[PDB]
Amino acid sequence: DLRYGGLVHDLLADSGKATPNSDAMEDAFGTWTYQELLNHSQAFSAWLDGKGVARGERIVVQLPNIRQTVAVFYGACRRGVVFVPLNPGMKPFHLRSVIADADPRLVIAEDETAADRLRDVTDLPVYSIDSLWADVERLRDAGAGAEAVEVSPEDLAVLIYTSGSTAAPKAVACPHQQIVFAASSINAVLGYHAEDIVFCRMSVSWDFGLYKVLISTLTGAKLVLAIALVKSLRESGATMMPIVPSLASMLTTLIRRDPEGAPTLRMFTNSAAALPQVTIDALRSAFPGAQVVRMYGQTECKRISIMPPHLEHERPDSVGLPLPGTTIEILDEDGTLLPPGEPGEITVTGPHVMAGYWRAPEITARAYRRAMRLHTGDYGHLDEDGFLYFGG
Repeated sequence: DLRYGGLVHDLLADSGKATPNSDAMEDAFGTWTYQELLNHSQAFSAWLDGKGVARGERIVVQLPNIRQTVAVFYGACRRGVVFVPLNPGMKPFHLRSVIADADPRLVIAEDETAADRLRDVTDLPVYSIDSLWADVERLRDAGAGAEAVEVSPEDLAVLIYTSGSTAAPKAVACPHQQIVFAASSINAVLGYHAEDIVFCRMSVSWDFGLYKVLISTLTGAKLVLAIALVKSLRESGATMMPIVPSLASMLTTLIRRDPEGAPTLRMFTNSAAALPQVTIDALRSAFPGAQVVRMYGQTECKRISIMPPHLEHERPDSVGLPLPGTTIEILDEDGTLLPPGEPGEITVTGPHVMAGYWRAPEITARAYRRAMRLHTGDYGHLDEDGFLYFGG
């Protein structure tokens, strides 16, 4: 089940052929089937071609959770163009630094006001998503962009900026194969399937939401890009919901106000940060059919460990087992393998370890070593069974 040597947009091409008429993406404004998503992705690729954006070049994209952004992502992958997603709400000087570090060919904004703000901070061409969507639709109607082009599994597909306002710009450089591999590996543990409906309140510009786009696409599921939270869940038929502590507490607070519940929910997946016992309990009480799944990871390799769903009640202090096909080792000060029970630096090896930081060899050399071993700067230990824990 694990995917090696893969290309990101092949996930879309596969599902576009296998299930063209299932629903792939719903946002506030409408729904696309897998066929529609592929059509618009191809059209967006022809637009890139029309603008002369070539293999290996970057585009910076600052867009909300809408179908168009997923088409931008895939259409760019299909041309070997590098997707550099940004959160709305960044401050001017922060934008200037990140954009210049990304060094793109062009910039896509949410609307004209946002595009004017972006023009203050770069001289590159900035395009409103609405304006340029008119062209993409014409291109779609003409059947443009169906042509494949040479893209290597080793080509960069995404830059994920992890640096805050107060930091030097720093992005993880993510090639196609690692991305596909990590999506297949996460999914081998979590088991999304074609009949799932994924309710995603997370931004698809954060790798958390991005991989919900990938994993839905890998498996044929439907992704729903989102106070009336409980109703939305129930009425969408939501089965899988990625969460963060803050979103989980809000959900348990809201559910008391709504005794109709959301019985279709079968799994909550938590990355980001420790979910406290009380929230866990409250979720299970409100959705007794739903598993509450712990995970740990960093952007530098997408994800490190997942507690298998069937073991959700066990080893409360663990953040789970390594992703299938990957290795976690605990190293001493001198870089030597520690035995079980012993505290050390959590290190990681495998086909998910990303390519380093974009154009920052020095900083990369200190995290990525020998590179093939990621040193996380987190400390913890493994038990005999291979489960991961923090500290000693």
